[PDB]
Amino acid sequence: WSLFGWGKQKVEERNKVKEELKQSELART
Amino acid sequence: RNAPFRVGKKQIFLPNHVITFVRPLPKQPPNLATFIVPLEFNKLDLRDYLYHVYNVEVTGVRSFVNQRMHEQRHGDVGNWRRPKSQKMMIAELAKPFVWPKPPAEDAREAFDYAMWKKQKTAQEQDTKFQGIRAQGEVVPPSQFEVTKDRKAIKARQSKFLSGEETWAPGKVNAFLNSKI
Amino acid sequence: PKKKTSHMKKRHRQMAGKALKDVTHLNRCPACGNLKRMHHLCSTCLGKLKGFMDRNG
Amino acid sequence: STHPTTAIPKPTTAVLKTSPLAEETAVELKSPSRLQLKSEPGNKGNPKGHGDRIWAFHHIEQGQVIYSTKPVISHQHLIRQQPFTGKNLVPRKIRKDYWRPLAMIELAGKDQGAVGRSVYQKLREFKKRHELDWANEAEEGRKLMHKSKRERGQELNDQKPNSVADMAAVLAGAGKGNLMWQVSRLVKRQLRRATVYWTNEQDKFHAREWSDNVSHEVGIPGEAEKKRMPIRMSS
Amino acid sequence: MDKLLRRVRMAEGMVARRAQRKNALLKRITERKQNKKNGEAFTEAIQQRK
Amino acid sequence: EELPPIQVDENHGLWDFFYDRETVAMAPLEHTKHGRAWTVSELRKKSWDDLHRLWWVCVKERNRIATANWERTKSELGFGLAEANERD
Amino acid sequence: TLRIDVDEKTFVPTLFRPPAPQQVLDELRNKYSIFRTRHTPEYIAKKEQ
Amino acid sequence: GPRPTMSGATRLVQKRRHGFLSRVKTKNGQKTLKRRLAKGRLRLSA
Amino acid sequence: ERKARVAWCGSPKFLCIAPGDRVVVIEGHHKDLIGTIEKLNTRNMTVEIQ
Amino acid sequence: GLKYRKLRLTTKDVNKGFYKGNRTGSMGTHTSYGTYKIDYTKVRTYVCPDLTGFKLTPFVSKTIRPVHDQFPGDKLGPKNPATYLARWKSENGLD
RNA sequence: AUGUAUUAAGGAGAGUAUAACUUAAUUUAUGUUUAUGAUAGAGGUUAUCAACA
RNA sequence: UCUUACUAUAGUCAGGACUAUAAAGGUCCGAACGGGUUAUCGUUGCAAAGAUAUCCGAAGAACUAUGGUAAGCGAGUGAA
RNA sequence: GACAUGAGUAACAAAAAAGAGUUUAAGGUACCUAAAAGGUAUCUUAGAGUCUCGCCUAAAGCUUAUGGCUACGUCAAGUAACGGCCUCUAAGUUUAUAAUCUGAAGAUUAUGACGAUGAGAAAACUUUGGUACCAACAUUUAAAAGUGAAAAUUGUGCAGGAAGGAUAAACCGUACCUAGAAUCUGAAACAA
Ligand SMILES: [K+]
Ligand SMILES: [Mg+2]
Ligand SMILES: [Mg+2]
Ligand SMILES: [Mg+2]
Ligand SMILES: [Mg+2]
Ligand SMILES: [Mg+2]
Ligand SMILES: [Mg+2]
Ligand SMILES: [Mg+2]
Ligand SMILES: [Mg+2]
Ligand SMILES: [Mg+2]
Ligand SMILES: [Mg+2]
Ligand SMILES: [Mg+2]
Ligand SMILES: [Mg+2]
Ligand SMILES: [Mg+2]
Ligand SMILES: [Mg+2]
Ligand SMILES: [Mg+2]
Ligand SMILES: [Mg+2]
Ligand SMILES: [Mg+2]
Ligand SMILES: [Mg+2]
Ligand SMILES: [Mg+2]
Ligand SMILES: [Mg+2]
Ligand SMILES: [Mg+2]
Ligand SMILES: [Mg+2]
Ligand SMILES: [Mg+2]
Ligand SMILES: [Mg+2]
Ligand SMILES: [Zn+2]
Repeated sequence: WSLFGWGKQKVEERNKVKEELKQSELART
Repeated sequence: RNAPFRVGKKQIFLPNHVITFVRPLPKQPPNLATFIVPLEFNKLDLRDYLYHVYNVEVTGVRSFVNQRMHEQRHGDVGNWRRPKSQKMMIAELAKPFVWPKPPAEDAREAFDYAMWKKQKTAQEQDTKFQGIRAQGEVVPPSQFEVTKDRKAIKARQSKFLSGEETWAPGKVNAFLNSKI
Repeated sequence: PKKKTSHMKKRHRQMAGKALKDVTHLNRCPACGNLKRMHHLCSTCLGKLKGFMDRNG
Repeated sequence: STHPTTAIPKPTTAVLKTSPLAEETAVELKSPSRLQLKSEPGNKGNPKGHGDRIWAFHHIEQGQVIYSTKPVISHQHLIRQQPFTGKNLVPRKIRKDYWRPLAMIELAGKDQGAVGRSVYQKLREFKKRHELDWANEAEEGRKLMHKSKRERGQELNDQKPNSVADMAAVLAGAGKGNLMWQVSRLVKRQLRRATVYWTNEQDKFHAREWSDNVSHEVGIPGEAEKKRMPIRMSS
Repeated sequence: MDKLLRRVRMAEGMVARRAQRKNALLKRITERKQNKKNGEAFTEAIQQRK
Repeated sequence: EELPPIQVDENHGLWDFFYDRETVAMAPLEHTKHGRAWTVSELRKKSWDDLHRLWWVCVKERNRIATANWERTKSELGFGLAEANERD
Repeated sequence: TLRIDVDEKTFVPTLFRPPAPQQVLDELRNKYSIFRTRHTPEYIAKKEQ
Repeated sequence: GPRPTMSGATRLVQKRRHGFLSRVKTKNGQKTLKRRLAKGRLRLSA
Repeated sequence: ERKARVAWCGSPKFLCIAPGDRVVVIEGHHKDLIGTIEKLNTRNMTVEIQ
Repeated sequence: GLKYRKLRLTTKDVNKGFYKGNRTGSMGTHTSYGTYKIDYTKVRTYVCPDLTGFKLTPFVSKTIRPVHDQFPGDKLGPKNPATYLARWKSENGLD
């Protein structure tokens, strides 16, 4: 995830990267 | 069917122009509408275009050209050139038109303003750091914003010193089969 | 200059008696106990008292 | 030398509270003038018709205002009514594409021009005390003293809202010795009738309150001929 | 007309030759910028190995 | 900034430049909810009156996109440009 | 667009009048382009002359 | 020594003396353009 | 490099491996690990095994 | 006299008779008095039809997958003048 | 650098899906062979998962 | 686009004094402007020709601006 | 090409000049406080402003040019309160035409075209040759007076002072800088 390749994406692509970090945080607990 | 003005004769059926309606300036009256138009547009064209396409009568038109800065073809490399200029047109409307007020930063969540603001801040810091370097200077270590790694090493420092935690040697620095 | 100065003679000129002198004229503030310079006011208590006399007077 | 006032509460001669600092209303700080106690003062030493109408022009982008006795303005009005507010902020001339009529004040009496010349005086004097001696906007309202000399000068040019409030005050009796009063001295006094024509109905709301002797109309004579339609609120 | 066809074929070749010169240059500018971006990942793996 | 607002006509021609009459731009999630472009094969079955009318429907749509792109940046609403480039 | 409107056929060829106003053909292609391959019989005749 | 010979210089003289039309319309100017064109210059004049 | 990453499963434009296939790792620390493909990126020719 | 002089001259850089238009088109003629008379035969108008009741939009639902036309055994499939004529006789023979 | 083959007018400006090139800036069709090729799925922007003519 | 001469179109010269003139003078004192007499400073200078004072002309063979013409076998221009 | 020496040296001195408060944003420290946060004070970076003092001032001020590696939301039918474009021409230019001359290139004369530093109707509504001329100098003149322009009147001196044409609102320019305090030329943030 690059700083510049983060705004040139759609919220669809950006929301999936947030969902991936969410499931990763749940697995750590 | 009768326009308030005198229409031309050269008919254009499939125009490829893109007209942009921009927000007015703060102190401008509500009877002034500003548009970004093609550089080949003329005052007569805007009058006809607004009436026959949007049904908007105008009493007068103002036009000014905005020049673009001279730049190198590839930013920092290449020959020096100048992009095409921008043309803005301000039409005097017969009926006033008022723009809505921009949403508040708390209501822009439909656009993901939170994530957009974080990225914008990081881009601003990056251009500021480059400006300091462009001046032939650097940020001293005393002014580095303490990151999360620094805040974590200061918390442990207080635990070992206070006696809450007993220091022990590392166990994940290297995976040796000897384990000694 | 007629010749390039050698490493021995330039180090002499830079180090012999040019060492930074340690400041030993230090004591503690009587109001907070922080380290300060002798015969000088505490910079911490100065600003704090300077502001205390600005709110209530 | 110069003597600046302070933003303290003071009494008003008008029948309204032109400012939140106004203490009282319709206060007589001086006996009536020679023409105040006159049912019909006339233009004794002025041209025929001069004073029956008073025009106000404003910059539609920056807010600079100019008062005129004729339906047009000239280069004199700009040199004599616009003080220095900063560099690149005072225009070197009048540009026809930026200056438009703001309002026109018409008195009921069609031959009492002296009443208008007085209303004109109070308007220009009030404007001078808005560009200079603006103590009521230093720490309150626009907070001109909390701004930079650049932003401060840009806000001193925006005299349009202040000008509209001056009209509501001058037409309500503001000023010492203004001929909008009519003392009978049988002692009963009242205000004279007037009509304000606006190009923008919304501009008349810069004044928090208008007097009962003024009627509002839309459209200034001469604008419809220039294909300049007025701005109405109710559409 | 035979002479009008040669006029079009000649023009089609000039524009095709111009596009190839620009495309060839652009392909090298993007390959240099991309290889430099991938080098950041190589440098990391090399620093971690040492 | 405290005057009574004027009543702007509801059927004003300039309202066709806006997607939403409160936020000039449309939310990215709703801006992507669109189909695909017409295929030449599908357009071969339309008359000049339809292709003439359909053309202008695409012009006013493009003008609506450009108007939203400009306000979204000036007002700093957030993301949505990538979603608009596909729609355009 | 609704499927019923996409599949609707409305084009009927014509022979005595062009499919669209003749003025439209000037907006589709450039009349003075050096890439024009379809010329009028008068133009070709003048070239041969 | 060098002198400030470009002080007070105008761009109307640059176009007249070194502009494109000053060269395509002369016999010696055509050579200049053809020489610079052979070398690959982008700026053929002014 | 793309053609080499799929040399064993055809060509980049004729790819005979799809998401949903069970694969086995044959390189790195996690060799002999069997998993199911979740997504497949054809630009870099990489695969995700959750 | 340095780098800036080498850039292309623009109308915003100089005065004294340097006029350069933006290809807007001639809408009339100049006079000897310094004015301009507009020729409305050169002025252009934009023919926008009535879009009331028009059901077509610039998008087609993705449930209808894209498909190209087929013309087996016809090299000039969609550009065949015979198919245009043969299709004309059957559909519209009058005009 | 030499040799072989083919060909016989060259550049620039600005703009554009930043591999895609001309305001249509990723047009629309035909034939053949498609892993024994060429040299019984998924995928129309999550695109261009096809080369030749 | 520096500079020399010429050319076309324009512009500028506080105030005072003498002289036959209200206006006729390569007249006088003296700013602007234009010169660069003398001295000092500076000399890797603020400056590859500057600073300070002093000095000279300042209605003329004057000064200035925007254009134009004339230069490199033969020499353009030159109060030299 | 890299890196030494001189050297942590010279220099940061246009004979205007500074002093003490206040405040915004971001960040760094210390304390309060250990529920994060917040508060108090201080420092760094980037700004703003108040009181006092001084310097410039027929400028180091304001408005605009030539120009511009400063920056692109700079808005005009025309006059008042505007230039260009456009019409007309000067000095000149001409790979235009004709004639002529000429080792080629080319040159000459005429005509045409182009060419401002000049001339171009009206408007606070508007569309012949001293019967002269608009070079210098002087004089007189918008009637309450004075002063400065414009234009005209009259006259003076010799050095004897253009050309030509006429007489319902497009397009281009409009931002900022003017050299003592961040922008033009001087290799540059230069005492010119
Ligand atoms: K010859
Ligand atoms: Mg304009
Ligand atoms: Mg300006
Ligand atoms: Mg086209
Ligand atoms: Mg073609
Ligand atoms: Mg020399
Ligand atoms: Mg010069
Ligand atoms: Mg400029
Ligand atoms: Mg300029
Ligand atoms: Mg010209
Ligand atoms: Mg010269
Ligand atoms: Mg003399
Ligand atoms: Mg010395
Ligand atoms: Mg003498
Ligand atoms: Mg003298
Ligand atoms: Mg030494
Ligand atoms: Mg020393
Ligand atoms: Mg020193
Ligand atoms: Mg802090
Ligand atoms: Mg004009
Ligand atoms: Mg001419
Ligand atoms: Mg001129
Ligand atoms: Mg100076
Ligand atoms: Mg400089
Ligand atoms: Mg300087
Ligand atoms: Zn202390």
